[PDB]
Amino acid sequence: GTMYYGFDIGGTKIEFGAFDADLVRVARERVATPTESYAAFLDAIVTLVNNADAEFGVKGTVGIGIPGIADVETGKLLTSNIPAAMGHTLQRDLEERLQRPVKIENDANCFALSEAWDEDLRGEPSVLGLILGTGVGGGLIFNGKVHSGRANIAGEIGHTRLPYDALKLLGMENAPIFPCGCKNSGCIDNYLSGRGFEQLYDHYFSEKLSAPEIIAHYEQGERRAVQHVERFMELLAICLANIFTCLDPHVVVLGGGLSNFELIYQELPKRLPAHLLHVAKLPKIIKARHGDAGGVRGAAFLNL
Amino acid sequence: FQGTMYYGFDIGGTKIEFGAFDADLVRVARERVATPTESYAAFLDAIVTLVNNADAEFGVKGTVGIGIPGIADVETGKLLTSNIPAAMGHTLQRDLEERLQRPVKIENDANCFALSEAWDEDLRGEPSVLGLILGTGVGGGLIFNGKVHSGRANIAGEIGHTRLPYDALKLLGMENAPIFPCGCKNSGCIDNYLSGRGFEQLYDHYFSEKLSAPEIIAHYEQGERRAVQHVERFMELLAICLANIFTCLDPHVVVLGGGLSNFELIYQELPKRLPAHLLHVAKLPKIIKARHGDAGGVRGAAFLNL
Ligand SMILES: Nc1ncnc2c1ncn2[C@@H]1O[C@H](COP(=O)(O)OP(=O)(O)O)[C@@H](O)[C@H]1O
Ligand SMILES: Nc1ncnc2c1ncn2[C@@H]1O[C@H](COP(=O)(O)OP(=O)(O)O)[C@@H](O)[C@H]1O
Ligand SMILES: CC(=O)N[C@@H]1[C@@H](O)[C@H](O)[C@@H](CO)O[C@@H]1O
Ligand SMILES: CC(=O)N[C@@H]1[C@@H](O)[C@H](O)[C@@H](CO)O[C@@H]1O
Ligand SMILES: [K+]
Ligand SMILES: [K+]
Ligand SMILES: [Zn+2]
Ligand SMILES: [Zn+2]
Ligand SMILES: [Zn+2]
Repeated sequence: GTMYYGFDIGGTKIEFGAFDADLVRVARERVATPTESYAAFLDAIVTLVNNADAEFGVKGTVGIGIPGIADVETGKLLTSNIPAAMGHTLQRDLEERLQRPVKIENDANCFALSEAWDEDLRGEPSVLGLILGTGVGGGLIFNGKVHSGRANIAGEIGHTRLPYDALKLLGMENAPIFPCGCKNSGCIDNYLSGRGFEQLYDHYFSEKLSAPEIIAHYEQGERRAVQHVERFMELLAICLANIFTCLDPHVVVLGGGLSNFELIYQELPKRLPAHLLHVAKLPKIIKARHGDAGGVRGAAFLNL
Repeated sequence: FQGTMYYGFDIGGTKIEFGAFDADLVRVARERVATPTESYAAFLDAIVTLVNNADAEFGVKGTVGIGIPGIADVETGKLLTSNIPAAMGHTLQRDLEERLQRPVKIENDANCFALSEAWDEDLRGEPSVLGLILGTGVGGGLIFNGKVHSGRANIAGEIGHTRLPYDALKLLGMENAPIFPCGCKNSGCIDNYLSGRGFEQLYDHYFSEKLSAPEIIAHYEQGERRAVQHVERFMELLAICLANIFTCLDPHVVVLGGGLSNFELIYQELPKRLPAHLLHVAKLPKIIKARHGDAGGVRGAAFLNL
């Protein structure tokens, strides 16, 4: 008999949801992520909670999915695509402002948790939730339970470096080596995300187009976009084949902005086998069943 | 009467190790034979003989669990085992079930190792354990909340067949880096770099002499120039590659097994070198040498049948 709030915080947008005691979604809000000012970042979150509390006449529970890691010892955030939040004790800061406990979990973990709880995936021995947004994130579920890892880093596939076969595709010593918000270089976060898709286009063609614009040019059969999409589909297959040789997930669920690129679901099953072991069988690869809400739902229900 | 007996096999490229464990799980037999490398019939014979002999010795029909490098196809049961040429492409489980007239369980070697190591009372309650074999190849066994994740197609933990990451290539000279062919038929898999065999191949690549890992390590201990250069390069390469793996898996405990796990310097150097390549907020896992020595494979295989 509560109200449960969830936040799904990404590099560019914050999604907010409120769910009643029967878990029905009764609020839905979206705001831009403040990426520069930490004060503005906190304000955005606090406003949404306060507004919802005023609307429903309650003090809602607060679960937040963050695009990054709260240090397991200090609580300070590493959010590679949110400069504003870097180094701050988000949980503590919010508990102060909102005068109640706050649970923080990684965004991809929340997404994976929600998607794995779907009746269709109940009973699957493993599920990998993959977010391809401003960054690349993974949530690892084994027998229905999240593996969050020794230091809340499990599933941080975005901060693994391009594998040799991917570098080969991109031209080896001539490959674009993109800087990462984690301060490393060549992290796949900057290649397979919708942002990375854009950066790869710009690197090869010297024009700053959005992912939806490139995809639209692709749909028209425009030469540069067709070349870009071929390169990207192969890069995606190579990188995910490496990850699947380590993790071998039963089901892979894709979320984030770039998960709306329908071609991915056609091309991945065709391109993965060449890069997997000979006896590998493909995982079930599906688009998010909860649309754009799995992160919010996962976050909200941390307080269940 | 003897009671229930559990047999385990650790099948390697050169030798087959057998163990029989009684109902109290005490090891009461230990046998080692050459791995038949050509004839599959000879391979099966070696295994069947050990089971039959042990059965005759103890007056029982023991359960049979087998650890082997490579993968039994999840659909066909055919083995993908590049390092066991005799068994490649064969339905080992079915063939043995016919010969031995009882069920046979087949598991990956690194999975067996991880299962045995994680069952230790001190690890049994850890939220995750990664068993890593550094031997002729590089293999991983992934345990989450005390249960092995064997994966969609029995491939979970095949970290040896992931390709060198960019930061590792950079260390090795990028377009001038040695790109070793792999038994899986890919190129640049870490199986051929971080294993004891890989350690040797890297030495040979840079120095053109085919020394064994123990020879190189002994030269290193004497401060010989080439070995010192090799070991520095290798320690950094190992840290880079494992940092990539740990950023994906973030294991609570990592247990090292296989021949190269005997190189003690690894346990000193990894904690020093990993942080630079991990995320800023990463905390190191507990990194330990195998608590069961060279026996975790046999024990893990035997106890598949517990
Ligand atoms: N329908 C779409 N098709 C393809 N790419 C999209 C689509 N919507 C958003 N994107 C891209 O996804 C990225 C943004 O990721 P998203 O998950 O929306 O949020 P966040 O920035 O919070 O991670 C951008 O590259 C954006 O252009
Ligand atoms: N004590 C040791 N110190 C260092 N390396 C070792 C040691 N013993 C074996 N090795 C190396 O480990 C590799 C052998 O792998 P091992 O685990 O013995 O068998 P398998 O071939 O079944 O994996 C070889 O490179 C060997 O030289
Ligand atoms: C260290 C870091 O910032 N990682 C985040 C990751 O947690 C998140 O899941 C992903 C997608 O939003 O983007 C980033 O890679
Ligand atoms: C595909 C293949 O042969 N992989 C094996 C792996 O199963 C084993 O665990 C590892 C260590 O023995 O060596 C190889 O990497
Ligand atoms: K994660
Ligand atoms: K394995
Ligand atoms: Zn990074
Ligand atoms: Zn390989
Ligand atoms: Zn010598």
